[PDB]
Amino acid sequence: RGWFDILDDWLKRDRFVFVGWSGILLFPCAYLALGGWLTGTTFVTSWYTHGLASSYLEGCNFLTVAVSTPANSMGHSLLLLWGPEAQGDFTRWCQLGGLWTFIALHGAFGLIGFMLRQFEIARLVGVRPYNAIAFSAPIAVFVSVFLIYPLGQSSWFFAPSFGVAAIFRFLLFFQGFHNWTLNPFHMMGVAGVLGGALLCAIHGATVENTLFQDGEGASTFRAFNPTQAEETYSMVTANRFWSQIFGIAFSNKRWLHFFMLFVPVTGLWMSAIGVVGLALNLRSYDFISQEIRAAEDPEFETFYTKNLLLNEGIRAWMAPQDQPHENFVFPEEVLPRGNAL
Amino acid sequence: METLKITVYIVVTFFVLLFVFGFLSGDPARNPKRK
Amino acid sequence: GTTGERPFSDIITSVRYWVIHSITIPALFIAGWLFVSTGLAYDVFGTPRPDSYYAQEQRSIPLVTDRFEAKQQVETFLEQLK
Amino acid sequence: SEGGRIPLWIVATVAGMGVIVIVGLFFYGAYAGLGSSL
Amino acid sequence: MTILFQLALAALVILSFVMVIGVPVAYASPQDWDRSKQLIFLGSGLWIALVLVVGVLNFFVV
Amino acid sequence: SANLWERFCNWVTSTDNRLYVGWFGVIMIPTLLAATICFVIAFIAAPPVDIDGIREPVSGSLLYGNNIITGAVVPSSNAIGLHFYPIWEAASLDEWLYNGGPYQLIIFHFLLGASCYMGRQWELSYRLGMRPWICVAYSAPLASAFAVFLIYPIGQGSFSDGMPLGISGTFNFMIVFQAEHNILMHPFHQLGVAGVFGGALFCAMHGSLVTSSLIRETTETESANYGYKFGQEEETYNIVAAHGYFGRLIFQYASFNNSRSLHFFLAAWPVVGVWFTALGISTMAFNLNGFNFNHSVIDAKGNVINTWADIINRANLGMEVMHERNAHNFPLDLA
Amino acid sequence: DQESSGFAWWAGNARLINLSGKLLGAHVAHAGLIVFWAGAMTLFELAHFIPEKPMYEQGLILIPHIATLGWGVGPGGEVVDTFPFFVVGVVHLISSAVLGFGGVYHAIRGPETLEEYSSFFGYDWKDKNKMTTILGFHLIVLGIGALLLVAKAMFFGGLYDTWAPGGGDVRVITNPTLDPRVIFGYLLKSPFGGEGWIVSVNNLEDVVGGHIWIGLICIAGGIWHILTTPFGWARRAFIWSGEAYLSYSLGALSMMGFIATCFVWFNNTVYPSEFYGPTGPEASQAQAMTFLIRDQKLGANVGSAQGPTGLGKYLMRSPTGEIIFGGETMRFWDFRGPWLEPLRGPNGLDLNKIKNDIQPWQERRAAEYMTHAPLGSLNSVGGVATEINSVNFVSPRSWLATSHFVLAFFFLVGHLWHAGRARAAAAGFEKGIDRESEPVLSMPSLD
Amino acid sequence: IAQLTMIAMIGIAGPMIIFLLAVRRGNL
Amino acid sequence: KLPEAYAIFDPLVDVLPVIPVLFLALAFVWQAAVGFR
Ligand SMILES: CCCCCCCCCCCCCCCCCC(=O)OC[C@H](CO[C@@H]1O[C@H](CO[C@@H]2O[C@H](CO)[C@H](O)[C@H](O)[C@H]2O)[C@H](O)[C@H](O)[C@H]1O)OC(=O)CCCCCCCCCCCCCCCCC
Ligand code: CLA
Ligand code: CLA
Ligand code: CLA
Ligand code: CLA
Ligand SMILES: CCCCCCCCCCCCO[C@@H]1O[C@H](CO)[C@@H](O[C@H]2O[C@H](CO)[C@@H](O)[C@H](O)[C@H]2O)[C@H](O)[C@H]1O
Ligand SMILES: CCNc1nc(NC(C)(C)C)nc(SC)n1
Ligand SMILES: [Ca+2]
Ligand SMILES: [Cl-]
Ligand SMILES: [Fe+2]
Repeated sequence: RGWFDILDDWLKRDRFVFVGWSGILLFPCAYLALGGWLTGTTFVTSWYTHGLASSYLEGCNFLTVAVSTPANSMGHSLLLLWGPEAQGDFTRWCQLGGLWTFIALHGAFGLIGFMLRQFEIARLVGVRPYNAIAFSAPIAVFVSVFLIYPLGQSSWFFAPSFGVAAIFRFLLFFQGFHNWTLNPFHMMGVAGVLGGALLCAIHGATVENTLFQDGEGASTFRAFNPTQAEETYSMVTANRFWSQIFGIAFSNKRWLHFFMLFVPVTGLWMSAIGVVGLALNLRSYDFISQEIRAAEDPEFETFYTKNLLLNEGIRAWMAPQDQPHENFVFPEEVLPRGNAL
Repeated sequence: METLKITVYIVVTFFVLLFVFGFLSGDPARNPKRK
Repeated sequence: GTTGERPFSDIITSVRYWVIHSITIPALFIAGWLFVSTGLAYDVFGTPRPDSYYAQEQRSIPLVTDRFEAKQQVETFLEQLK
Repeated sequence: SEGGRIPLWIVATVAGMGVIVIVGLFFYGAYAGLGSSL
Repeated sequence: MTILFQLALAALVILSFVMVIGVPVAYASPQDWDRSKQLIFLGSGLWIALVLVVGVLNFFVV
Repeated sequence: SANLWERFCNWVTSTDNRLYVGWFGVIMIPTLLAATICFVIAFIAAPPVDIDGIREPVSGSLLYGNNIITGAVVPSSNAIGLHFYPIWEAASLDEWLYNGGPYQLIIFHFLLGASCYMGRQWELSYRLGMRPWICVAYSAPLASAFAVFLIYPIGQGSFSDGMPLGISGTFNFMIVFQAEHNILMHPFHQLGVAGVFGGALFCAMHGSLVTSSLIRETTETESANYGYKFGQEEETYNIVAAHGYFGRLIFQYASFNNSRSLHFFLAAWPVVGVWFTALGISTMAFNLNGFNFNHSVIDAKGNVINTWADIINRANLGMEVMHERNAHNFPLDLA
Repeated sequence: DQESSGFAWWAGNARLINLSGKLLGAHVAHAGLIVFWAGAMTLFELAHFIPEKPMYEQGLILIPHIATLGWGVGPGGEVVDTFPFFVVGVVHLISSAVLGFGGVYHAIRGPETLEEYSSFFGYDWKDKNKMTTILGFHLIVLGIGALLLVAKAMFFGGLYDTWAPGGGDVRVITNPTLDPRVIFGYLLKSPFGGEGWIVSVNNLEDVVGGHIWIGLICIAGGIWHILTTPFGWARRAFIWSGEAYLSYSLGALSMMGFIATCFVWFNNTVYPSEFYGPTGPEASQAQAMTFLIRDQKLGANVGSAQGPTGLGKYLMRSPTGEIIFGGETMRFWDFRGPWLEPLRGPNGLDLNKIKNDIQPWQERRAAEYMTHAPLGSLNSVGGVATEINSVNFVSPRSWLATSHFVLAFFFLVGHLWHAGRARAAAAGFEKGIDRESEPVLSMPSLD
Repeated sequence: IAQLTMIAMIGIAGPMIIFLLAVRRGNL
Repeated sequence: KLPEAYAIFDPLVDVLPVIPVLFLALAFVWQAAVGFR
């Protein structure tokens, strides 16, 4: 009909790599995000930013490389290539960690585009959008952790830097400063991811070892009807198995599969809320009743008190080279340490 | 206390025997078809 | 089970393909190589050369300390180098 | 000049060794480069 | 003696390299391994003497 | 009587039992009841345990000041090391509860039973005519409990270094581990998180794809679940419509159409990844730790240029330098 | 002959389950790869081996295996002649070619089956006798081998005895413990702290003696199987198939793999700390030694020194009363070693000897072992995870122990997997539930 | 110095002994 | 080190160890050539 319906027509055309309206947002960003990372990982440094070598060009390997966050001076600045900081200059932009907000913000839109895609492709193919609902979980994580979190802190500098090792310190930091492992929401988080990786494994095996024989071969893979018809595995047998070894067992594939969407998506949603709270530093650091008894009584010791001491060490020994803008100077005598070590 | 050791030992033997003399009892036999 | 695109299999096998890419691929490679080996990359990304982290004596870090006059501050850090 | 002529199994084992070579060059670079420790 | 040793030892390597790529394609294409059952036999027999050569000859060089 | 023992063997092995007490079960059921019963009592009422063998009792039970999150069953003493400490090895229970006796009684019975639990996951599959291997999926989580409760201690020379039985006690095991082994920088742990992250990921993928491509048989105001009856002949979702959507999300050949290949992958991934994570802990149990890139990148003069690998070392030092305050008398931590 | 209408590609080798001949090439070609390695690696080690430098500081794991059998070494593990190393290396490397030949031959030229090209070699998996017999042959070959060691030690030279009276040295064992009460005593030993089971072997007599018993007991069973068939239970108990047999040998290796992991990690005797590194406990012990030694020279009374917790900076007591080293090292009070023994009394570490009988060679031994503990990273950076780069080292004891736990493990999975398959294969359902006769469907509802 | 010379040959050797078979077409 | 004479083969022996791995590899070159049957 008209330019719009013709533009549409073209886009929604069934190619090898489906474009679609969504793609107009997804691909530009998704590629720029992936690109910026791969660029910095090998070329840009984090010297003027964290006093750290961070690229292959400097000597970092796949584990130590990363696109580090901007200085703390930048604050929450979007750091646009043409903004008051970089001032149109590219190299400076690179040295001020402009590539971080670049990867961050771009990838961000890229996750929007992608979920939209699922939504758009779903609609066309005429299937329900539970693949999109599910993907809300990963958005939440990215949003709360790479955006909401540092937005609550002093600046982007405390957001996780893009890199393998550069993420491990994000972990160690959270333990040490937020005592994150003791947070009810993080726990739910793991219960879900850990519990989700269980359903995955357990369901998979239950199917492969509860299959009907539809072939004469040993390699039963070929014996499958790409074209529906009968259930390829004995749902009835599976039920009896678990009902006798675990005591409880599914018996409604529709539910068993919905459960599998729920468990890990709910988990990640919870782990997110926990962090949205760590933004304001509203952490789950201590148990007051414990601290009070530990103060008055020197002989009271729990695995909890023990941990808190581990945190003190993490904070004292790390803070210096981890928060350069603070020009920390901790005399050897002030450094907490046990005996001998 | 030297008693408990004895008892415990007895108790564990029982079950461990029950276990060996179990699979020994022609276990392959026990199953749906070919046996 | 199909769309317009010419089945990769056919292409990755066509002598035409290799006749083209035996030229193109190494081309791109040698280029990037030179990008690094000519020291150009160091300037495109303000990345320090093994002899440009600190000034000879100094052992302090060139930490950017304020957003707006940052670019200016960075330039001065390059000053001390040499 | 299309239609499969370069036998696939050769495209692979050749593009294959080709990767073990470049990825291996990286592993060597780990005991010599800047990422060294010496 | 020495070069004589480096000859036997060095040739013994090239025969192996050749022998190794050979025997395979040999039993492989049944286009013979009857005429080559002759070749392989000479390579095999030859090899052993060589090892024995380098063997005994080692005690004179090192 | 067709013969008592003949009968007994028929019951035990009977596939008509609500819960299949198997041959492996005859060992499982008792060991697991002991482990469980001792634990519950310990966790609620056990008194302080001199975990580090330095006469500095760590109380980890509810009645002694702990709450669910902090409370735990503390590991046997370090004075004990790897020695076997059965109750009949103590002058009294008072002595046994002080040196962390309950810990061994529990880990040994549990590990024992949890294995038979695997042996059982095979047996029942046999008595029912189904293919084995499910028990092989369970070999991963088990191989972990083993790594964390026995291999690591054997390797380190003491049960006191095994993971405690409690929430916070576990975080302790982790935080310290990291300090002494730098696990986050070890290939095996990474494969571990790939498997777990991945698992959860795939678990969500499958779960959604399927649930979203279910054939309509339900009302607009009726649970979409009712559209399935236990003991159906044909499938309850359009695996062809599922593949149709997913193939377009990414691209066709990058999508499953074979439910069997799908489900194999679905099981294979996490189990394989966790197998490595378990081998990681079992490996770092002999001090072959993660990559040590401390002071790798250095400049033209010799100055040390830090990488994120270094910022990680500081955080590790904090942990090293503060764990077990009073337990060390010498320079190097070789235990 | 064999293709997809056998098994799937990635399960290819299972297509040889019933082609005895070809299935022989595999085993003969494979056994070639092991000799090839053993040989090719030894020369690699020697090519890098530096005489005047610890073996453990050179990433060696074969040369130290030879050294233990008393070869190319002398006083204290000093390397005398590198010839036996070069020899053992080249010999194997050669035999690899011989075997490899046969392998390749039997798998691509010779008979694809054996039963006909000779009924003696051809075999039938369910042939309880052929099986019991071939097993019997191998049970003898292994038995001879066990004696091949007893010989090298008693007649041909000896073995490296670190406990050597005059101090570690190659010694000829001419008095193997044959007393069954003792030999087999080891098997009745706890596997926990102190009583260590097999790994507690601590002198060459028992090692040699014990091998004497195994060699005989082994060949005896080799003949017995040659001359027999499985009884009744032996038959109504096991599964008789190509896979089932594999499985049984899989679980067997797994178990030996774990036992090996602990041997190289704990044992001091058959794994001399002189060639491998100092044991885990041995190194923690040495730190205590080192500092009790140091501070004592500064005028400190080790016997009465009180540490932070009030337990005893240098010396404390074990749970059963013996005097041991203090500190976290209290967990390794079961460590025994040439260098440390002369300080032990009837009640453990004697305060008088510690006070004036400590010898310099011991001080530097303790120092050496202290600074060579089995702690290191994947990229080989010796020390604690927080250490700095410089000392490139990872104890051979760490390498060996980890590699073999992994292998040992995966093999236990291998066991479960091949055993699970064999049981379903036998009864016959390893390919799916009979759509028609679905077993579960004939059973009452547990409900 | 550069015994990469070695590897290289013994490296194209493996694929060669099957390629020549792709030529002499037979028994793969 | 390698006995004085063989020294010329030092480099050769430097690569020998890795060969075994190659076989596990070749088996794949093969199947690919024979079109994964
Ligand atoms: C469901 C199915 C799942 C399937 C999963 C399959 C997983 C498969 C994992 C396979 C293999 C793991 C292999 C580990 C190899 C380790 C090699 C190594 O340790 O090699 C060590 C060497 C050496 O490192 C070097 O170590 C060196 C020095 O040591 C020393 O050397 C110096 C002199 O040179 C001095 O003498 C010094 O004192 C001494 O200690 C220097 O410090 C160097 O600077 C340092 O770079 O390694 C290097 O350089 C290494 C650079 C390494 C990057 C490594 C990544 C490793 C694993 C990644 C897994 C990713 C998974 C992703 C999954 C995604 C989706 C699933
Ligand atoms: C590690 C040892 C190993 C061994 C000994 C074998 C042996 C065998 N396999 Mg496997 N296989 C292996 C690993 C191994 N395989 C691995 C890792 C995989 C997964 C990729 C497979 C997948 C597989 C499949 C899918 C199939 C086999 C089959 C076979 C049989 C094939 C007969 C044939 O067609 O020859 C063909 C041989 C050639 C074309 C050339 C190979 C030459 C080899 C022998 C040597 C190369 C080395 C060197 C050049 C020789 C020098 C020798 C020296 C003395 C001079 C044979 C008995 C087939 C079968 O089961 O048939 C019943 C089959 O279908 N295998
Ligand atoms: C590791 C186990 C092994 C086994 C079980 C076999 C089994 C068999 N082989 Mg090989 N073979 C092997 C390894 C093995 N071979 C290796 C490594 C090579 C390469 C060197 C060969 C090369 C080979 C060839 C070239 C031929 C066989 C043949 C045969 C079959 C002969 C049956 C017959 O008709 O009567 C023959 C009776 C015998 C072969 C037994 C006599 C063995 C004597 C000659 C040597 C014993 C070895 C050694 C010298 C003893 C140690 C002495 C000590 C002082 C050091 C038989 C099934 C033949 C065949 O295909 O038949 C159908 C054949 O032509 N094999
Ligand atoms: C090297 C491999 C080897 C293999 C595979 C076999 C295999 C076999 N042998 Mg045999 N044997 C061997 C070496 C070997 N033997 C040697 C060296 C000797 C000389 C002593 C013998 C002497 C021998 C005799 C005298 C007999 C056998 C018999 C048998 C068959 C027994 C079936 C059975 O139920 O066993 C499984 C064993 C049991 C079910 C018994 C349970 C024992 C419990 C108490 C402990 C199990 C171990 C424990 C859980 C962990 C280890 C503890 C540690 C302290 C040992 C079987 C096919 C029997 C047969 O029928 O021969 C024709 C028979 O009577 N063998
Ligand atoms: C000790 C002897 C042993 C023997 C003789 C066999 C023999 C066999 N096994 Mg098996 N297995 C073993 C141990 C053993 N296994 C162990 C310890 C495990 C636990 C992991 C398994 C798990 C296992 C599984 C899960 C399966 C088999 C299968 C098979 C059959 C496979 C046919 C084939 O083509 O190979 C296949 C070989 C390959 C496809 C090669 C790929 C190997 C990958 C997975 C790992 C490579 C590891 C290496 C270290 C990595 C280096 C990479 C490099 C780039 C650096 C065959 C009869 C299959 C079957 O159908 O059995 C009836 C099957 O599905 N096995
Ligand atoms: C190194 C030490 C080795 C020690 C070995 C010690 C062996 C001790 C006993 C071996 C006993 C064999 O014992 C015999 O096994 C058969 C099964 O095969 C049993 O028969 C059993 O199985 C069938 C099914 O197959 C049942 O219906 C029957 O009720 C049951 O008893 C015999 O009742 C039992 O007496
Ligand atoms: C049947 C729907 N297709 C499909 N495809 C894929 N492909 C990967 C690579 C994610 C396993 N996964 C799923 S969910 C297990 N489904
Ligand atoms: Ca060399
Ligand atoms: Cl403490
Ligand atoms: Fe499913």
